[PDB]
Amino acid sequence: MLDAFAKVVAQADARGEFLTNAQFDALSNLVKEGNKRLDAVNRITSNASTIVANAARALFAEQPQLIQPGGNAYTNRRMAACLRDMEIILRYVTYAILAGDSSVLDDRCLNGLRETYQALGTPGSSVAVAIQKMKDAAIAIANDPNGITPGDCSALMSEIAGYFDRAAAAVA
Amino acid sequence: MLDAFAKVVAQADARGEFLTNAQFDALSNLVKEGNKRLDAVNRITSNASTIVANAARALFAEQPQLIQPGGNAYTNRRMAACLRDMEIILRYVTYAILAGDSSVLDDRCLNGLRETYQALGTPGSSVAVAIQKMKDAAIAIANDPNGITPGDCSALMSEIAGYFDRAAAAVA
Amino acid sequence: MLDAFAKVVAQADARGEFLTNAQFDALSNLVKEGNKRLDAVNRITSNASTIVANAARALFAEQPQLIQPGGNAYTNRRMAACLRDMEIILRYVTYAILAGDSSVLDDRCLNGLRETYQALGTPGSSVAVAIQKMKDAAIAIANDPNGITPGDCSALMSEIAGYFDRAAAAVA
Amino acid sequence: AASRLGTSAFSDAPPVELRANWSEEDLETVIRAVYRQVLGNDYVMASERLVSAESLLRNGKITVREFVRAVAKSELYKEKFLYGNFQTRVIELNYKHLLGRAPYDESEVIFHLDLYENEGFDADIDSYIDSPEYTNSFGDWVVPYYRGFNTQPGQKTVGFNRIFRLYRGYANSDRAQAEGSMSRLARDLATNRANTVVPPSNSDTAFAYYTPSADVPPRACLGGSFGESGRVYRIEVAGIRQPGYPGVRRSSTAFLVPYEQLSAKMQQLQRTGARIISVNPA
Amino acid sequence: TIPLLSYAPSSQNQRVAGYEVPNEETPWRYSLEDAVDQSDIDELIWAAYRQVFSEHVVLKSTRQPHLESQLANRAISVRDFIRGLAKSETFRRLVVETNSNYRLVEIALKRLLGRAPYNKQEELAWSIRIATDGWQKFVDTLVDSDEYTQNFGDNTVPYQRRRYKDRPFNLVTPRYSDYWRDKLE
Amino acid sequence: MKTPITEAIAAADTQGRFLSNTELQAVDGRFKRAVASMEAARALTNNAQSLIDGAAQAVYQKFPYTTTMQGSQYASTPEGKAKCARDIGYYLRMVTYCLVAGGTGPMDEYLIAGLSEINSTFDLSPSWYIEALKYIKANHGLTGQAAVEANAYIDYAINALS
Amino acid sequence: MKTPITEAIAAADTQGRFLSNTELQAVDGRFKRAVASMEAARALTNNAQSLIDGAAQAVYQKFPYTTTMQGSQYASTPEGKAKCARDIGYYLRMVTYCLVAGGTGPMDEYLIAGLSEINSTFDLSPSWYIEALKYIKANHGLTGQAAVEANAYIDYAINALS
Amino acid sequence: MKTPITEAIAAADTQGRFLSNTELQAVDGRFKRAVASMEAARALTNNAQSLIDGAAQAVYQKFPYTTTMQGSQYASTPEGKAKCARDIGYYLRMVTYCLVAGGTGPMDEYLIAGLSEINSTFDLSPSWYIEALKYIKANHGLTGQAAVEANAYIDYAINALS
Ligand SMILES: CCC1=C(C)/C(=C/C2=NC(=C\c3[nH]c(/C=C4\NC(=O)[C@H](C)[C@H]4CC)c(C)c3CCC(=O)O)/C(CCC(=O)O)=C2C)NC1=O
Ligand SMILES: CCC1=C(C)/C(=C/C2=NC(=C\c3[nH]c(/C=C4\NC(=O)[C@H](C)[C@H]4CC)c(C)c3CCC(=O)O)/C(CCC(=O)O)=C2C)NC1=O
Ligand SMILES: CCC1=C(C)/C(=C/C2=NC(=C\c3[nH]c(/C=C4\NC(=O)[C@H](C)[C@H]4CC)c(C)c3CCC(=O)O)/C(CCC(=O)O)=C2C)NC1=O
Ligand SMILES: CCC1=C(C)/C(=C/C2=NC(=C\c3[nH]c(/C=C4\NC(=O)[C@H](C)[C@H]4CC)c(C)c3CCC(=O)O)/C(CCC(=O)O)=C2C)NC1=O
Ligand SMILES: CCC1=C(C)/C(=C/C2=NC(=C\c3[nH]c(/C=C4\NC(=O)[C@H](C)[C@H]4CC)c(C)c3CCC(=O)O)/C(CCC(=O)O)=C2C)NC1=O
Ligand SMILES: CCC1=C(C)/C(=C/C2=NC(=C\c3[nH]c(/C=C4\NC(=O)[C@H](C)[C@H]4CC)c(C)c3CCC(=O)O)/C(CCC(=O)O)=C2C)NC1=O
Ligand SMILES: CCC1=C(C)/C(=C/C2=NC(=C\c3[nH]c(/C=C4\NC(=O)[C@H](C)[C@H]4CC)c(C)c3CCC(=O)O)/C(CCC(=O)O)=C2C)NC1=O
Ligand SMILES: CCC1=C(C)/C(=C/C2=NC(=C\c3[nH]c(/C=C4\NC(=O)[C@H](C)[C@H]4CC)c(C)c3CCC(=O)O)/C(CCC(=O)O)=C2C)NC1=O
Ligand SMILES: CCC1=C(C)/C(=C/C2=NC(=C\c3[nH]c(/C=C4\NC(=O)[C@H](C)[C@H]4CC)c(C)c3CCC(=O)O)/C(CCC(=O)O)=C2C)NC1=O
Ligand SMILES: CCC1=C(C)/C(=C/C2=NC(=C\c3[nH]c(/C=C4\NC(=O)[C@H](C)[C@H]4CC)c(C)c3CCC(=O)O)/C(CCC(=O)O)=C2C)NC1=O
Ligand SMILES: CCC1=C(C)/C(=C/C2=NC(=C\c3[nH]c(/C=C4\NC(=O)[C@H](C)[C@H]4CC)c(C)c3CCC(=O)O)/C(CCC(=O)O)=C2C)NC1=O
Ligand SMILES: CCC1=C(C)/C(=C/C2=NC(=C\c3[nH]c(/C=C4\NC(=O)[C@H](C)[C@H]4CC)c(C)c3CCC(=O)O)/C(CCC(=O)O)=C2C)NC1=O
Ligand SMILES: CCC1=C(C)/C(=C/C2=NC(=C\c3[nH]c(/C=C4\NC(=O)[C@H](C)[C@H]4CC)c(C)c3CCC(=O)O)/C(CCC(=O)O)=C2C)NC1=O
Repeated sequence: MLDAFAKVVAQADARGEFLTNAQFDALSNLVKEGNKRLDAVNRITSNASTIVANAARALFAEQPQLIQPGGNAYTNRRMAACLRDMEIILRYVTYAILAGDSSVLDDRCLNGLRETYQALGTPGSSVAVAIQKMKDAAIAIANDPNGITPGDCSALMSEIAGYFDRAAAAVA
Repeated sequence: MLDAFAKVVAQADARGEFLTNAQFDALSNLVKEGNKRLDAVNRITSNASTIVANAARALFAEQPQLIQPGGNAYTNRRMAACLRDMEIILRYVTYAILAGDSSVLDDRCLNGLRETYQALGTPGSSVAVAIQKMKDAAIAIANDPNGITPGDCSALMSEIAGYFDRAAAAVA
Repeated sequence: MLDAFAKVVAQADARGEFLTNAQFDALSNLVKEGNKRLDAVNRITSNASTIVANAARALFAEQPQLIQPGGNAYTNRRMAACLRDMEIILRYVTYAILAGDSSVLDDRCLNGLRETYQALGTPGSSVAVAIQKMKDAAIAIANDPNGITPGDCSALMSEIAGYFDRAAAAVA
Repeated sequence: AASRLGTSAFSDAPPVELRANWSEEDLETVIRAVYRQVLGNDYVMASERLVSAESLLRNGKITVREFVRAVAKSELYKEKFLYGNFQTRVIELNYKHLLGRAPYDESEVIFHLDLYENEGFDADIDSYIDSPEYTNSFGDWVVPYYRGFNTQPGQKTVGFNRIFRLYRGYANSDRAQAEGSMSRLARDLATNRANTVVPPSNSDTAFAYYTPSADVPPRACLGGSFGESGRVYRIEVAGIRQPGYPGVRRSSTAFLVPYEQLSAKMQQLQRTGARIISVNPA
Repeated sequence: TIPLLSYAPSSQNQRVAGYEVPNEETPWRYSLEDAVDQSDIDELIWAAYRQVFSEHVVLKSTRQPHLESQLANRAISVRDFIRGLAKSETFRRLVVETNSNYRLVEIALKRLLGRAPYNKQEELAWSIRIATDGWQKFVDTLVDSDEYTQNFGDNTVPYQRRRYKDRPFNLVTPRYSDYWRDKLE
Repeated sequence: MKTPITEAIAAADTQGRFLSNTELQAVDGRFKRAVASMEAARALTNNAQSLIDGAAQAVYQKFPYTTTMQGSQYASTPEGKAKCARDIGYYLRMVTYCLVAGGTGPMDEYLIAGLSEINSTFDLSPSWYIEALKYIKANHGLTGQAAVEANAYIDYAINALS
Repeated sequence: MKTPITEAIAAADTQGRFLSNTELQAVDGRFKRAVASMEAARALTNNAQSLIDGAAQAVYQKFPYTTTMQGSQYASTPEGKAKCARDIGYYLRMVTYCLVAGGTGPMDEYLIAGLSEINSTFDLSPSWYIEALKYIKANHGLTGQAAVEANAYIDYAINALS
Repeated sequence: MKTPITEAIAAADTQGRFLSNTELQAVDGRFKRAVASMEAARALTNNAQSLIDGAAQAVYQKFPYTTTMQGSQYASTPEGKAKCARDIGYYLRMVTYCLVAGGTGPMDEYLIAGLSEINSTFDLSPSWYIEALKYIKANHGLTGQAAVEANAYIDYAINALS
């Protein structure tokens, strides 16, 4: 698991030398916008359950063949597993947001997920659609302008979108 | 393809230094006893067919299971293959004797031999017995003191024995 | 593609009779004059590029129609091709010198060469002039004796001139 | 080299032994970790968890060793792996889940299989649980972890290769894998054959490279090959799909190519879309 | 050194497209891709020998023992086996030494690549390939042409592309033309 | 043909290059050995008449059945004896040609090529030629390095027949 | 490497044939020339430092602009002068390697292997090294057969650079 | 040659399909950009003589040391001056063809192809022409799109020579 600071340190360790002024400025930019990062992760974590539940209802309304008899989201055991996996993707994306780097997202959660779903038979494209539903929901929840001291946050919202996108593309 | 001269050059190139006086002296010794080397190669190649044939007869007399039905040198196609491989080993050993080093022998007929024979089912121990039979026959014909000018040839005889042994050790 | 020894042996094989004493002495004479042949090929090959280039410089000016627009040597590509073919002829002639016969010159070259150029649209007469200019260049460079023990190598020069003439007559 | 190989972070050991063996929170973690390792990261539903074992687990009547054995012999474990797979494959899974390694040689299968044939499965699990390896690497108070990655114990080199066949990623579970329902390390184990390491998928295209040596070139060149200057590099590929004349055939395969031609061959392979698994000198 | 002088292609059966099911005159396709048993591999090896060298000249001394062992252990592709036949010394003695470059282009194209020369201009076009690059490099590019990779993939023995109502190349082309017969009586 | 000179030339032609010093060294060695080679060839050809007849009688002695039991493959008839003389003469003539050429080229092109194919069709046992060539190798009447060259070519033929 | 010995071995290997008398003759010629070759190599390495220093000064005199004109290709700095010495040392070391190998193999494998490509990408001029090799060819201080072979290899390098 | 129209035709022919809208769009782009290129070609042909004269003097001034050394590869003699004028004119004459063809086809067909062997054998340094063509490149008298497209072709040729 690498976070942003750790990522810069690891590159600098590969090249030896000593931390350049540019790298220092980059990390200073990260810390001066840190309060924003923490607020976003707090908002997403606080509504995790409703995000997953709403996205799940939408997925099963849009693609009914999944929950029809004989489909992969049938029999109430596989339904539990599907809800579990949606929540797990959300959890590791939340980890990534707090870290500031997508290394955690690709090192544990997306590490092997593709072949897992390929072997199970679960349609990867549908999982990607579900992740995108969660993407819109979570980004809206975090970008809600009421409830906190106002200020520019669009960069962080785009970063959140980037994490969700990485997961959705890797599953599909 | 590296002969003795090429081997010396390659080591010196790795170091990046001109050949030392010692290396020059070694190669001068090689060339001053070169007639012995090429005479041995000539004698081995002149009796190649008889060498392989006699050694084959001896191998099948010592280990009758090979030529009994079911054994790996049965059905006359595998017998042809066995004779072919014996003469192939003799040919690459002859190359090695002319070159002065075992590089060709270890690169082009010994590299993957063990794995291929293991997969085929060919008994490697029996192949080693066969190549040692060839070793004694070829050593004797090359070392025959009658028919050519007298001299000392013991170093060259030890070298040819070493190469036959190398093949025997790799195949088994 | 034959050599001197092979040429006499081939005629003897057509006749079906053991090599006659006369043929033996002829080949002995050929071996007697081996060193000069080797010297000549060594000297010509060391200066090959310069020989052909120097002759080419003069050729293009003495035959301006070729380098004027609309001529066969015009454009960079066809000029490159003319240089290439001059060097090709020189290479096969050097082959012939070492062989001692013009067999190689007539086998893989000079067998339909005129027809190839005639179909291509190259003027054959100009090619003949080029070959003759090359012939003068080659006879000169081989026949500038200095730096070695002298001899009457005029025979070698005459046979080299014969090879060049054979090519020139075959292309025109 | 961590992320590509798959070992994201397996860099500590979770014991439960404490004055507060429950520790009020740590025991929850230990129970989860045992479920992840013993059941092969299977998603156990809440209703079918082994509540009876956890009762004794917090009480201290049973140690972590006893908890691991209880899960291993409970029908929860049997339904996933034991009943449904070839017996040798089950031996492989036991080695992966209980001792955190892969079979190092055929004698392992011989011994465990004979136990199963005569004594019964319960005795087989018993042998894994109380083998010197389990008693040492783990300690009746330490959840089993994949120690096969680390080489400290003393093991055949092939072990490293072989463990990467069983572990196909952090997300993966052995109930759900590319080659599942059939032996994954059986043909190789009899021949003591090494295996190329197949990296698990990570945000890029994956093509699980099966390596049956039934129809592949040998690991070595076994000749002079083309005879050009330089040795012969063996190039593997999996996803060949573009040039299907009868259907391409043997989509996953290797080619022994002389050095000078490698570049050309490479581009050809890339054109078909197969991602080269390995390029090993032969 | 020079981009090979462009040749004008002529209409031919091989160039044409045709939606035909295989005839009884179909060339027959010897594919080592299936990795057939050793006995069938013998047939495949024999067909390649029959193509690169003619049926007439494939004797014991011509047979390369190494090649026989090559195509038996799922080694270098049938294409590389063909190239090995082509660059072997016996082939150079039998074909290369007995013909001029212009005829060599035709012979090699008919046998190795399996299509007749497009026109006389193409015979000229690849003659220089033989000269500058060397015969070994000429056959290298001949079997490394994009056309070849489409025609016979890798593990398919070369065959006459489609001799539809056409004389087979082997039975219309001798080992060497009458031009070299001047050295014979 | 596989003549040392032509082999060097072909090696240079494969790489499309003017004759390098390596090839020139090789042909120089050929010329240096040619004195002994040509003297050996002269010796063998001027003694050829005795050699051919002696080899014929040698094979008749080693294989008496070849002189008695009837068949076209055998020399039971005077016509067959003529055939035997003709073929052993072919072998001797080829060896002299190879001696003068400096390589195995001549015998490979005029004899060894397809030798196995025809010696089975006409049912000429190779062992007969083997014994004849052994007689010639024992009675060639050469000495020294001349002898070594000639015997090398003879044994090349012997191994090819086998 | 294209050593004469290995060349003969490869020629026999592509045909799967035992070493014939022709190959043995070629290798014998190699060994005959090797006495002079080794003498020449010993001479060149005994004077190695003197030869490289002299060649360095020769190119400094022939091309004075290279010692003043600014540019990475020029030796207007001590490191650049070191690079000049290093490269002429490479050429001399390759010559000694080729002398002991008895062929141009080493020269082709460790040099003359895209020498045009490299000098063009860096834009360094071949003429520099050509003149340096000329000085070495004149100052080698050899006589006899050794002299002719060493100068032949140096000239091989010279014409290969062009 | 490598004309945009011709390249689209070749790409469609190797697939064996009728011209799809992709190829038609490409040729449309060629026609749309053939207004400025043809204007530039007209401009450079109408002032061709003056610009070649200027370029000739430019190369004479940049390389007076070649302008004074006597030889076949130099313009020191009046005959060589005439040759230099004609070859500078050749470069301009090809650039106009390149402008009209809208591609690099003429460049490769009338030059570039085998530039290395020519610049090695005659050793006519490309730098001579390069300096002349840079004079042309600034003094061409085009503007805007015509200028930038012409400059693109010119610098393609310059970087191709090196
Ligand atoms: C428990 C550890 C901990 C956390 C989590 C934390 C968060 C935190 N982030 C802050 C700043 C901020 N909060 C925002 C919030 C936003 N403005 C917007 O227009 C968006 C709608 C939204 C992005 C989600 C911004 C832009 C700042 C930066 C300005 C500042 O630092 O006061 C502030 C001060 C003012 C505020 O409450 O917003 C706190 C306390 N502080 C902590 O000690
Ligand atoms: C056709 C190629 C070719 C051959 C074959 C050849 C042979 C050859 N071997 C020689 C020497 C020799 N050969 C031997 C050989 C031996 N001593 C022993 O004890 C062993 C029984 C035997 C090893 C097989 C010795 C000791 C010499 C003399 C010393 C030497 O030069 O190596 C000599 C020099 C002295 C002489 O005339 O005998 C020649 C010419 N020369 C050639 O150009
Ligand atoms: C077997 C030995 C051998 C020969 C002889 C040979 C010649 C040869 N030269 C050719 C071209 C050519 N040859 C020349 C040569 C000349 N240009 C001139 O101005 C002069 C009149 C003449 C030199 C004196 C030229 C200009 C071309 C190119 C023709 C063109 O593309 O229009 C071609 C046309 C096909 C091609 O370019 O590949 C052949 C076959 N190739 C060979 O392999
Ligand atoms: C249409 C495309 C085309 C080009 C580009 C071309 C180049 C070209 N330039 C040449 C020569 C030449 N180029 C020069 C040029 C110069 N001398 C100098 O001092 C100057 C610095 C320089 C002017 C920049 C000279 C003097 C020759 C004649 C050399 C000779 O014939 O030996 C030649 C040799 C034959 C001849 O003189 O024409 C060719 C083929 N040929 C072509 O068909
Ligand atoms: C590696 C290939 C190779 C070369 C290059 C070679 C050259 C060579 N040339 C020689 C001599 C000689 N070369 C000549 C030749 C000539 N007479 C003339 O008028 C002409 C100018 C010239 C013909 C080009 C003569 C007369 C001798 C001295 C006597 C002799 O050796 O026959 C000699 C013997 C004495 C010496 O070393 O000088 C050698 C070794 N030998 C070789 O094995
Ligand atoms: C053989 C089967 C079996 C039994 C019988 C068993 C008993 C058992 N009950 C326990 C807990 C407990 N059991 C109770 C039970 C009660 N609290 C009350 O107020 C009531 C009077 C009474 C129920 C009628 C409580 C409160 C605990 C929790 C103790 C704690 O964590 O603080 C514990 C402590 C560890 C744990 O919770 O896992 C054990 C071992 N465990 C077993 O595996
Ligand atoms: C699904 C349950 C299951 C099966 C079926 C199984 C098969 C199996 N049989 C084995 C041995 C064996 N099996 C046989 C079988 C036979 N030999 C013969 O001659 C007969 C034709 C045939 C019996 C009729 C032999 C000879 C061995 C020993 C092989 C050896 O040690 O090399 C082995 C090797 C390891 C060992 O011996 O422990 C396995 C894995 N393993 C399993 O877990
Ligand atoms: C912590 C990172 C991590 C992930 C992501 C992971 C995935 C994962 N999901 C699984 C199952 C599953 N995954 C799904 C998923 C879905 N089915 C659908 O219809 C939807 C489209 C989709 C949800 C969006 C289902 C239905 C199963 C159960 C299949 C089964 O056990 O039979 C399984 C194995 C079977 C089991 O549950 O025992 C794994 C290993 N494992 C991990 O360790
Ligand atoms: C003669 C023996 C032979 C076999 C067996 C064979 C199989 C084979 N089927 C293929 C394709 C394929 N095969 C399928 C088959 C299926 N798709 C599905 O959705 C189903 C689950 C399943 C059928 C029920 C598909 C979809 C492809 C295309 C894969 C792709 O383009 O990605 C490919 C990939 C290359 C190609 O399409 O040519 C091979 C090699 N080829 C052969 O030559
Ligand atoms: C690099 C040069 C080279 C070597 C060395 C080589 C070995 C070799 N020997 C083989 C076959 C064989 N080798 C044997 C050998 C033997 N059987 C016995 O009883 C004996 C003890 C022994 C002879 C000494 C047999 C019986 C086969 C046939 C196996 C088969 O194809 O069924 C095979 C299998 C394919 C083939 O026949 O080509 C290889 C690859 N192949 C090569 O290309
Ligand atoms: C399948 C149909 C087919 C036929 C008919 C055919 C004929 C044919 N016979 C040939 C050779 C030959 N054909 C003969 C035939 C004879 N010599 C004689 O003395 C007799 C009068 C006659 C036998 C009755 C000979 C001697 C050669 C070899 C010529 C040579 O290489 O010099 C060749 C030369 C090319 C080669 O060797 O492959 C061909 C093409 N080829 C074919 O593919
Ligand atoms: C120049 C290359 C060349 C060779 C080698 C050659 C050999 C040759 N020997 C033959 C036959 C023969 N050769 C012999 C010779 C012998 N009879 C004996 O008793 C002895 C053991 C033996 C002498 C050593 C006989 C008897 C036949 C006739 C076979 C028959 O009619 O069945 C035949 C069949 C035609 C015929 O009957 O003449 C050929 C072609 N022809 C050639 O062109
Ligand atoms: C063993 C095979 C081999 C060769 C041939 C070789 C040559 C060689 N010389 C180089 C550079 C160089 N060489 C010089 C040398 C010189 N300075 C001068 O004034 C002289 C005119 C000249 C000596 C003749 C300089 C200055 C550079 C650096 C040029 C640059 O950095 O651009 C470079 C570029 C990489 C580097 O900086 O070293 C190579 C590759 N290196 C090799 O490994």
